[PDB]
Amino acid sequence: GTAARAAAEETVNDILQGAWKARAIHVAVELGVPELLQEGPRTATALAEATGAHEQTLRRLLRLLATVGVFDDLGHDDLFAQNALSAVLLPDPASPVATDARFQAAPWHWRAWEQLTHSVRTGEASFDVANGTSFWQLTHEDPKARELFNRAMGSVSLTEAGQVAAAYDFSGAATAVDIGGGRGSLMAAVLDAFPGLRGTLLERPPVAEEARELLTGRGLADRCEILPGDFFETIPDGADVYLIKHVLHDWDDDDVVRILRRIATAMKPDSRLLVIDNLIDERPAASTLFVDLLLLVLVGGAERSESEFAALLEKSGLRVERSLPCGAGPVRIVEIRRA
Amino acid sequence: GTAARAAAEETVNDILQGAWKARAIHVAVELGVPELLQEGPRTATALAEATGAHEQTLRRLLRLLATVGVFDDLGHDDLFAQNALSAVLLPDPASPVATDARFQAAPWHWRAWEQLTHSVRTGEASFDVANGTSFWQLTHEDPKARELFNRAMGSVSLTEAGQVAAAYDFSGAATAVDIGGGRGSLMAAVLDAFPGLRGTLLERPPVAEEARELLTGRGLADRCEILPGDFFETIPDGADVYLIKHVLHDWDDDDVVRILRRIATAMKPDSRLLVIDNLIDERPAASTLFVDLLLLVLVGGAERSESEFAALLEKSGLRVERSLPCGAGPVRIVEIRRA
Amino acid sequence: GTAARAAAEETVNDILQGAWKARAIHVAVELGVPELLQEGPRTATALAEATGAHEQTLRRLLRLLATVGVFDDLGHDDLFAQNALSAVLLPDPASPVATDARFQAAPWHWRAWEQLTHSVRTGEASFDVANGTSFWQLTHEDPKARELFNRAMGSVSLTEAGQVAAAYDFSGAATAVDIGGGRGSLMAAVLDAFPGLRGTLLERPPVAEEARELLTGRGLADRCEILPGDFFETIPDGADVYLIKHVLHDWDDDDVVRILRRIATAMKPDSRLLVIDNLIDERPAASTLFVDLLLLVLVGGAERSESEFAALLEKSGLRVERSLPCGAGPVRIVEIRRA
Amino acid sequence: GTAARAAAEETVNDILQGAWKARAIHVAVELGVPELLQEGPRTATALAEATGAHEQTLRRLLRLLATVGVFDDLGHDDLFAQNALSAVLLPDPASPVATDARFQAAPWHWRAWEQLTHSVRTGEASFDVANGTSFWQLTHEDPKARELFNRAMGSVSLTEAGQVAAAYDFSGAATAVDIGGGRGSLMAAVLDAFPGLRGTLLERPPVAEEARELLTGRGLADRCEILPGDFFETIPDGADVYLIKHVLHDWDDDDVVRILRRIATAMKPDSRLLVIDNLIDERPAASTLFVDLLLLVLVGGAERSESEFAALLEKSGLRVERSLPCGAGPVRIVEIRRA
Ligand SMILES: Nc1ncnc2c1ncn2[C@@H]1O[C@H](CSCC[C@H](N)C(=O)O)[C@@H](O)[C@H]1O
Ligand SMILES: Nc1ncnc2c1ncn2[C@@H]1O[C@H](CSCC[C@H](N)C(=O)O)[C@@H](O)[C@H]1O
Ligand SMILES: Nc1ncnc2c1ncn2[C@@H]1O[C@H](CSCC[C@H](N)C(=O)O)[C@@H](O)[C@H]1O
Ligand SMILES: Nc1ncnc2c1ncn2[C@@H]1O[C@H](CSCC[C@H](N)C(=O)O)[C@@H](O)[C@H]1O
Ligand SMILES: [Ca+2]
Ligand SMILES: [Ca+2]
Ligand SMILES: [Ca+2]
Ligand SMILES: [Ca+2]
Repeated sequence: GTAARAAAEETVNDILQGAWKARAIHVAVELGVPELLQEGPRTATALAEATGAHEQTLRRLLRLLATVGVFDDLGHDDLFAQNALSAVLLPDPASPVATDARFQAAPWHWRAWEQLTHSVRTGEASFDVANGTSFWQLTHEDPKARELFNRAMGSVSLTEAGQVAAAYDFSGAATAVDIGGGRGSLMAAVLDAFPGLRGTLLERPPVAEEARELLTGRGLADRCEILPGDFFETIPDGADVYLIKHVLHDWDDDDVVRILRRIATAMKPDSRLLVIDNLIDERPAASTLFVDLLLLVLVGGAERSESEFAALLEKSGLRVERSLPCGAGPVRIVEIRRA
Repeated sequence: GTAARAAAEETVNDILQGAWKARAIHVAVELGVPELLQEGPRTATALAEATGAHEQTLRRLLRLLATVGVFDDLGHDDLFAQNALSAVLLPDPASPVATDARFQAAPWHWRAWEQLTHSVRTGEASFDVANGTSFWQLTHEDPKARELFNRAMGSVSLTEAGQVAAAYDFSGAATAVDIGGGRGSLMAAVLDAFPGLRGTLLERPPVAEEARELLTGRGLADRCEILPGDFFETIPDGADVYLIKHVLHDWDDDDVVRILRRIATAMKPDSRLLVIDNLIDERPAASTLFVDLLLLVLVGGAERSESEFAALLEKSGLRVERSLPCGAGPVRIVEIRRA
Repeated sequence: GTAARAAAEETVNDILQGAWKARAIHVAVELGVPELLQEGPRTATALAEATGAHEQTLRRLLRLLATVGVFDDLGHDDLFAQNALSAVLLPDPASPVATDARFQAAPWHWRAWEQLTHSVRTGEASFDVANGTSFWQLTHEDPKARELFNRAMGSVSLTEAGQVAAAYDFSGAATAVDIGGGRGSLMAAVLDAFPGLRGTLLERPPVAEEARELLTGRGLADRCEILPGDFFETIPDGADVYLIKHVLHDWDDDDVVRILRRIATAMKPDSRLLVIDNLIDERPAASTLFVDLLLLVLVGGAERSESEFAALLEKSGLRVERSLPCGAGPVRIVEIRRA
Repeated sequence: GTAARAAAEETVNDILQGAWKARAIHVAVELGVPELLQEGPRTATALAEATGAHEQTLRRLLRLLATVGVFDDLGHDDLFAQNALSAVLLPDPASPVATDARFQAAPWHWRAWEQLTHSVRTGEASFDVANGTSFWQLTHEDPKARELFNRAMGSVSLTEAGQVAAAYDFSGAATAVDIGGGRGSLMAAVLDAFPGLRGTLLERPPVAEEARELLTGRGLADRCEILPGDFFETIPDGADVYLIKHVLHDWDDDDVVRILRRIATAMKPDSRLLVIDNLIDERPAASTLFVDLLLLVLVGGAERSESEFAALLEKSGLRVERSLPCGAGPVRIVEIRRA
């Protein structure tokens, strides 16, 4: 009765305090604490001097983090040490969690969440009202913002890329086009896995240059054309396979139909389109739904079920051939042809 | 091996997503969803209309919350129901979690956390740099912020008031003064329990009048004077007992000493001071340390151990006599005499 | 005859070119190439940009290393990949070979070998002639040089430490002294394994502070005295056990006797000295003789046999009681008493 | 995996110790050990006295060298003996390996390698940075250095001279000019095989005189003019055939173009230029690339493919007429005419 109510109150309070737990991690990565603990334990004093932090306050922060499992408090000599949890925060372009922590550390990321109520009232991004500009405009104009986002997306993509290349038989295709392909890890993985294939990566001009760097340094520049462009205006015509991964979930129904219709126009009767995205099924995991809420906040996007995609595909002159599993999580490969 | 790293990564990712879980609760309380579920389940459609939310977006929010245990998703007819965790969020001035959730929903609250890095770099409140005004100034100028705060503090105080009145033998005291006594629940509980006692409450003018309401409404108006204003001016000489609850932890060391020295000069030789606040001991709970960090963010304050308070008292002409338990959290009553 | 001579000439020419093969590895490791290849093959161009190398020249270097089995030259698209031998060079504080390669990369290390002829003509170290200063003096003044030495030594001494602690029973000793104990890895392992024991670490002042940091971090600061000093002047008096590991092989016969004689006079009749070092016989492995030659080059030292040590100990008024195995290597423990 | 990693580590360590193995050979030839073992086995004691070495240390060196196959350690009575590998180290102006070993023994040769990293960072020779002077300048000013170099070059040249003379038809020519012809073995071999031919040898002054001695001794003094000169300045014009062997690989692209323009200017329209050098083709031998790296370290040069030479020749008004094999190895004769 009373004890049950008190337990519920404590459970909910832990949820509220969870916001501060996350922010403490953001500050630890922003300051570079985990990187400073790779060669044994260090004192709060020493960590404060190296990071430019206020000593007493960094000590409070580190005590708190250790209390919730991040870093170990050695309990003597003012020492703190790396542990299993703090270790996953080490900067690494291949780590989703490490890149995401640094992405989320940005004030404009946190501020979009400040205005979550706006998104819940509109179905639109809160990013604009919070930050005075859109997520796409910020990442277009601001190289630091672009870098934080592209790293966080890029780490996720590196993992998925190998999975896609292993889950779909591209052996029949001579040409592939990756629409909004980010830094190009998906195209790189598929090209590596299918030596006869050639590709084109289409991206926003600044991002396209980053993809050029990744693809060139991996020895793939002579097999992949880089196309700076806008997928609302341009889709290269007549390729065997088109790929679009974690793009459509950024866009509302109208904008998805715009994209799909332009893709449909570019497709040959024998062409295939692979929509590669998070699919909502009957019992989505909490994590899948958290990412759905992030899409809402940043760009007014949303995850969709296969039937929701199928409806939009129909309005675009396309139809689902089949859907294939792709590694762990909600990601699926939806193979699509012209109707 | 790599199975351990995977678990470490999921654990940290859950921490990051916890910020969003907190914000979803903030939005649910801002919109007033819990109070609409008191007469049986309701559809997301009806809840959205009642609250001014976008139907599909509120549905997403509620779906997410239910997957993490807050509200029940019935799984048919768009229905959601109250559950043990959501019931905790019902508007009720006696509920610490409900009032705190609604306080945290305010954009200036979340925005203080946006600039946590500033606090870690400086030892000073991030609230001021985030919001362009101090917490105290904001609660002076904006009656909505004032109300959110006074409710959040008043709910906690309601629980504490009876515990204090029962832990400390006030018999033999003729006069008591509560310094910054909020809405007066502490003063009310002590007066109830000790009919001989006459009281004086000091507070900023707006909440002083709120205290007058509470005390009057409880038939104690004749036994307690209300002195609105800065307590530095209003602190009466010659009272038998002075009380100060959840005030000193709002202030840095030097400001605490300023307050203590001011109280000392007002105390008769046989008077007692009760500092009632959260004490850090050798085994502080995570939730205790989270509140310490919140104090830094909002007002530049901090929680202290007994010996830390003892050092400040000894800069102020005061001495610890006894330290009494109060409830089952970190609250203690520190009984103090003039040196 | 003609063919056999040609084969002999090729074998010797391969030996000569082997010097350049070594240096090429030194440069690859100094530049950090192997680290850059952990995520798959990359172009010489991209590797050059990332390392600050001249593109054409790094390509030459990698192409050459690949022809002798270090890294793989993919033979297309300017790509190079990690292979079994290059992976050995990854920066790992636990790797003897990787840390040694970085140590040998130093110009002052290579320069000592420049004057090998001097050592063969005189029996003295070539390091001093070539570098204009001794190895000890350089590592005392140059913290960057000392750090390279530290990492190379540490990679092994950390494993040796646990081995000694498990191989000799210190259960009966109250006090131990590690003479020239490095950063204190040995002392730490022994103190961990023998809770009743107290220690003293004697080291050159700069190193003593390094040991302080290590032992403090291991929670042993209360159980081990740090003594900055010079073992040619000072040996702490009256300890139960003295340890001297990989020190004596740094010194010529007359210096060994000087050290041993100060140890003898500090010893109680029941004290024991443990000399822990490579004990050779009259037909060692090539690698062991290579290390003996390095001792000559760097510090004018040499590996010795038990008999040679015994001879020197007897000259110092010390007596070998017996010797013991530890580490399944050339490394043994010689247990010694006052004669 | 466990065994494989240890195998790799040992292999890499062996590569590292290979530098010391090479230096040990350098010392043995510098001291003149091999020439003392041609009349039977000798003790280290006798070898040390004969060579001015420290007895104990030479014994260390010889025992080490024998364990890796150079000299035989008889394993009794302190005796050592010549073996197949040490025999090729005997002083012989006609032996490439013996003369190269003694050239490499020089401290300034080894020191160029000390600064390999500089070359890899800049594309420039490390010799100058390491030795405070250029290779050409040192060999101009230091008669000992000049002799070591000229002997090492001259032994290789003796082996090649007969090959060139027998691989190209000099019948139609009346005059020949060897540009940077070293000690004249090439010119000598060509004059021998072609009685009607008259030669001019262009070399640095000190070198020119050594050429004079060789050609005089061969009875060709009246058939070959000796021309002290600088091929950046002076090329005798009007000769039928110009020869340039192992010179162009000493120079960078711009400097090769300078030399080529000089030669082009000097050639008659029906003249031929023979560039005789190591050619890089598909899948070059390791030893070929080792020499390429040595060129960089010593003089800032490089080995080239025929296509690379063709590019430079084209920039210089010259054209490849045909390429001919020359002996066994990477050496080829590139026959060239005016464009
Ligand atoms: N109008 C437009 N034209 C082309 N690309 C666009 C675009 N608007 C957004 N994008 C790109 O859409 C991408 C969505 S993030 C997904 C990136 C990549 N396919 C991956 O899976 O990792 C971003 O890289 C962004 O640059
Ligand atoms: N200068 C000042 N004079 C009077 N009151 C002040 C003050 N500065 C802050 N306060 C009051 O200090 C309080 C801190 S919150 C604690 C309130 C109350 N003692 C309780 O335990 O519930 C606020 O109500 C605020 O109004
Ligand atoms: N005169 C002197 N007095 C004290 N220590 C000295 C010294 N000269 C050299 N040393 C120390 O002798 C050590 C040799 S290396 C061996 C270190 C350690 N015992 C281990 O086994 O890893 C170095 O740490 C160096 O600092
Ligand atoms: N500026 C210059 N003028 C003339 N000769 C030069 C020169 N710079 C270097 N050399 C010569 O170029 C030669 C390169 S070594 C090759 C020598 C000879 N052709 C052979 O094959 O054996 C050296 O003998 C050196 O003396
Ligand atoms: Ca070979
Ligand atoms: Ca290719
Ligand atoms: Ca000596
Ligand atoms: Ca042996």
